[PDB]
Amino acid sequence: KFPRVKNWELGSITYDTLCAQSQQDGPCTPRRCLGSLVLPRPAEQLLSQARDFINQYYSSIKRSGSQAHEERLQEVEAEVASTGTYHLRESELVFGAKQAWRNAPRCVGRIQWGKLQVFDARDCSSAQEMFTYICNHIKYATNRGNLRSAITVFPQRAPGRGDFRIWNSQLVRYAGYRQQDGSVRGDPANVEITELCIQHGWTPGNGRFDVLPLLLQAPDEAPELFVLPPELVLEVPLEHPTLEWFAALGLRWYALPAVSNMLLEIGGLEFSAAPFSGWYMSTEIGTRNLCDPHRYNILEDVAVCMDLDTRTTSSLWKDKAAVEINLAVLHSFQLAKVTIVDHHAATVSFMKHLDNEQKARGGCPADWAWIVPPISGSLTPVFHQEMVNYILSPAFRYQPDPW
Amino acid sequence: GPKFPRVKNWELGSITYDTLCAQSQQDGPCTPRRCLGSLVLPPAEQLLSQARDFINQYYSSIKRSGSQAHEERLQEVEAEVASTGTYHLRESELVFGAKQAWRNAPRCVGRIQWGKLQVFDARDCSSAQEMFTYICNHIKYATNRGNLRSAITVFPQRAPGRGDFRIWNSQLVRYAGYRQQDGSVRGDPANVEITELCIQHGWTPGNGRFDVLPLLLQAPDEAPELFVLPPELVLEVPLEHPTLEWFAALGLRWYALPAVSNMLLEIGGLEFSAAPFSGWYMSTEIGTRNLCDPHRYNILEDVAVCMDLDTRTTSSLWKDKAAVEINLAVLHSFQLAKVTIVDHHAATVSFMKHLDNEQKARGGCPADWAWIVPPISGSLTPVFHQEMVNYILSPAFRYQPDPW
Ligand code: HEM
Ligand code: HEM
Ligand SMILES: CNCCN(C)c1cccc(CCc2cc(C)cc(N)n2)c1
Ligand SMILES: CNCCN(C)c1cccc(CCc2cc(C)cc(N)n2)c1
Ligand SMILES: CNCCN(C)c1cccc(CCc2cc(C)cc(N)n2)c1
Ligand SMILES: C[C@H](O)[C@H](O)[C@H]1CNc2nc(N)[nH]c(=O)c2N1
Ligand SMILES: C[C@H](O)[C@H](O)[C@H]1CNc2nc(N)[nH]c(=O)c2N1
Ligand SMILES: [Zn+2]
Repeated sequence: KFPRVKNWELGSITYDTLCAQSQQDGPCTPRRCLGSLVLPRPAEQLLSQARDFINQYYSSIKRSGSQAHEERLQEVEAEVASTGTYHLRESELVFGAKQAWRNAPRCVGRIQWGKLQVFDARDCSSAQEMFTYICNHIKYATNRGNLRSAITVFPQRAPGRGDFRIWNSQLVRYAGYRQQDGSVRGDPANVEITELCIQHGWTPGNGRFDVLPLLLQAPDEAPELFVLPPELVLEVPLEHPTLEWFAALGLRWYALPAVSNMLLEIGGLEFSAAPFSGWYMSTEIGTRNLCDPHRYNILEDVAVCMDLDTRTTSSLWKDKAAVEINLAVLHSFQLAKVTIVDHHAATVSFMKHLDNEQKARGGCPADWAWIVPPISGSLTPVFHQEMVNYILSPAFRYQPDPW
Repeated sequence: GPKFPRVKNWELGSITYDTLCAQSQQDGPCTPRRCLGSLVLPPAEQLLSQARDFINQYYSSIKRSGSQAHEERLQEVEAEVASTGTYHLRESELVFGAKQAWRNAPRCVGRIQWGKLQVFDARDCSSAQEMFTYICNHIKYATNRGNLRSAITVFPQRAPGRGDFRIWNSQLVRYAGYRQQDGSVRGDPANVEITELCIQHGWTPGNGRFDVLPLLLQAPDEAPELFVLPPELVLEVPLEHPTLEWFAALGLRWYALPAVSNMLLEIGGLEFSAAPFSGWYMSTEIGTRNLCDPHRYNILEDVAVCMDLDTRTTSSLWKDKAAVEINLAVLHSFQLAKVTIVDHHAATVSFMKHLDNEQKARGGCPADWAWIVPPISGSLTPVFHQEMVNYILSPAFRYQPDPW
C-alpha cells in the first residue's frame, strides 16, 4: 500500500510512493502514533549505504551505469575493504548536503534546497582552524543582510577517535544567566551552554542579549573558547511600524540562523560538525523565541504596553500581542535590509515545493506539526495538507551532547 | 528505562510514560516506515471478545472485577449471544460506554468534561417521526436557553438482518450551501451535498447565507423522511465586535449548539449507527475554521478591508489581524448572549488538567496533537509544547460511510 494524501482545501489527492525508499524506521507502530515526539527514544552495512548513495549521485548527473560510475564503486569497495571506511569526492559531498536538506521533513524552507553554498572543511585539524572556517561561513552567509544559504563540513567521524564538534547549538546564541533566585536573565534555552562557556574560562556579561562565544572541539581534546568578532555578528534592533514605545523595550535578534549541533550523514559517513544556515522565518523569532513561556516570555509585557485586558483569556490579549510582536520582527528586518520570510509566504512556497517534489520524486517527507506555523496555523495552506513523514538518507540527525 | 512511550512536555521539562496504549485493541494507520498521523481519514467469536472486554471495563469502573455479578454478566452476555448472535446492554452499561467513548476520543480537546454527560436512552425508537421527537428533546435539554449541557441520545443498535437507524446530516444544525451558476456557493460550502440531498427529497430551498437545514432521518429499511426544526428550538447568536462598530453590519451569525449526528458509537462490539451528541463550542471552531477557512465562509478578506489593512502583501499580517478580531467577535457575542462558549486558551489549559487526571487514573491519554492544538495561536497555548500519544481505545466514536 502507498499512502493516499489529500488536501482538504482543494480536494486534490496524491499518492506518496517515495516513502518506499525509506530504509530507516521512525517512532510509530501500528498500535500507537508517536509523531508529536521531538526526539527519538559492519563493513557490509557501510558498503551498502555507500553503494546506494553513489548510485544516487550518478543518477543525479545522468551518468548512471557508466564507466566513471563503475570505477567509483570500485574505489569505494576497495577503500572500505582495506581501511573499514571511505571518503567522498567534493562534488559528491556537495550533492550529499543538498540532498540532506531536501530530505529534512521538519524544514519549511526546502523550496531553496538546490541553492546551497557548500564549504569543504574536511582538511581541518585544530579548533583554531574550525574557528577560521566558521568565521568564513558567517561572513559569506550574512553577506551584509542579503543572506545566502551555506553549510561548512568538518572532518567525518572515525572509528579510532573522538569527534570534531561545535558545542553550541547555533553559531549565534544569547547567553542565559541563571539567577540565585531561580529566574533567568537572557535566553533560558541557553543556560547550560552559557555555564559551560563560563567554566571554560569565559568572562560572562549581565545583559539579556549577550552573544555567547563558541566552544569548538577537535577530537579527544578539551574544547576551546573563541569569541566571535562583533562586526561579524549582524543583529537587528526591534521596533514597530506604528507602536512608538515598542522600540523602547530594547528587544533585538540576530540575522543568521546557523545550526551547529546536528550530524550530517551521507552514504554512511557521518559528519558530526557541519553547521548550516539559511534565513529566518519571522515566527521563529516573533512567536517562539520571544513569546514562548520558557524563552524570553515577553507576551504579557507587550500586552500591558498595548493596554490590553490581561486578567482574562477571553480578551485574546495573548493573540493580539503575539501578532504585533511578529509584525515588529518583519518590519524591523525589512527596515534593516536583512532577509526574512513571513509564515504566509514561507508556507505558500512550501506548497509549491510539495508539487515540485511530487513530480520529481513521487512524494515528499514532511512533519506536519513542524511545518504548520506556531501562530495562525489554519490561515496557512499547509494546515489543510495531509503529509507523510519518513526518513530518507542523506539526512541531518540529532546526536548526543559532547559533555 | 520503562518500556512504554516516553512523553515530554517541553515548556515544563516534565516526563510521563504512557501505559494505557498497551490496552489498545485496534491498529491505527502508522508503521515503523512512515507516519500517517496528519491524515484525517486514513461476527460471532469476534463479538464475544469485544463484549467480554467491555464488561470487564464496566466492572472495573464500579470496582467489582472478579465478583459474582461480574462473572454472571459475562455468562449472561455469552448466553444471549449464543442464542441470538447479539446481546443487549444494561442501561448503566450504556451510560458508562457513552462516557467512555467520549473520554477515549483522541481529537477532542473538551474531555475534561467527560464524566458530565447526560445520556438519553432511545433504544426503544421505532419510527423516523419518533427519532425527530427524541432529537427535539435533546436539542431543548442540551440548549437550555443558552446554558449548554453536554448530552447524547442513543438510538437502536445495528441488528443483524434489519437496516440501520441513520441521521443523514453531519450535525443537527447546519447552514444550507447553495451552489450558484457562476460555480460559487451561497452559504456554507461544507454542506453543499446534504443541501442537495434535502432538495432531492422534497425540501423547498431558501437563498440566504444562513438557512437552517431540515433533518433527513432514516428508520430501518425505509427511505429517509424530512423534518424541519422549529426555529425557536434552534438558538443562534448574532455576531458583533466589542469595539469595531461596523462588524455587526456584516450580518454574520452562528448557532449555539454543536451536535454531531453522523458518527457511529461502538460499545462492546455493538454498534449504534445513530447516536447524536452535543457539547458547547470552542470559539476557534466558529471564529477561525467555519468563518475563515477558504473553503468555508472565507470572510477574512471582507473583514480585513473593513479594518483598512494592506491585503496586497502577506507581510502586513492582515490575515492574522483579521482572524484575531473575528475570534474576538465570536467570544464577545456568545458572552453577551449568555450562551456557553470557551476560548482556545481556557480550553487548552483545561485539557492539560485532563491529561494529568488521566495520567493518574489510567496511565495515559490517547490524543491527536494536530487536532488538539488550536488553528490560531498554536504555540501560545500549553498543548503545543506537550507531546502526545495517539491510539484507538474502545468504546469509541467512529466514522461510518454515508448512507447514500
Ligand atoms: C533558506 C531558508 C530556510 C528557512 C526559512 C528554513 C526554515 C525552517 C524552520 C522554520 C524550521 C523549524 C525550526 C524550528 O522551529 O526550530 C526548519 C527546520 C530545519 N531546517 Fe530549515 N530553513 C531554511 C534553510 C535550511 C538549510 C539551508 C538547511 C540545511 C542545509 C536546513 C535544514 C533544516 C533541518 C535539518 C530542520 C529540522 C531540524 C530538526 O529536525 O530538529 N534549513 N527550517
Ligand atoms: C463540552 C464541550 C466540548 C468541546 C469544547 C469540544 C471540543 C471539540 C473540538 C474543538 C473538536 C475538534 C473538532 C473539529 O475541529 O471539527 C472536538 C472533536 C471531537 N469531539 Fe469534543 N467537544 C466537546 C464535547 C464533546 C462531547 C459531549 C462529545 C461526545 C459525547 C465529543 C466528542 C468528540 C469527538 C468524537 C471528536 C472527534 C471527531 C473526529 O474524529 O472528527 N465532544 N471536540
Ligand atoms: C533541537 N531541535 C531544534 C534545534 N535545532 C537543532 C534546529 C535545527 C534546524 C533549524 C532550527 C531553527 C533555526 C533555523 C535554521 C535554519 C537553517 C533556518 C531557519 N529559518 N531557522 C533549529
Ligand atoms: C436494557 N435491556 C437489557 C437489560 N439486560 C442486560 C437484560 C434484560 C433482560 C434479560 C437479560 C438476560 C440476557 C438475555 C438472554 C436472552 C435469551 C434474551 C435476552 N433478551 N436477554 C438481560
Ligand atoms: C472530519 N471530522 C468531523 C467529524 N465531525 C462531524 C465532528 C465530530 C466531532 C466534533 C466536531 C466539531 C463540532 C463539535 C461537536 C461537539 C460535540 C463539541 C464541539 N465543541 N464541537 C465535528
Ligand atoms: C511537542 C511538539 O511536537 C513540539 O512542541 C513541537 C511542535 N511543533 C514544532 N514546530 C516547529 N517548527 N518547531 C518546534 O520546536 C516545534 N515543537
Ligand atoms: C491535514 C490536517 O490533518 C487537517 O487539515 C486537520 C488539521 N487539524 C485539525 N484540527 C481540528 N481540530 N479540526 C480539523 O478539522 C483539523 N484538520
Ligand atoms: Zn505516526
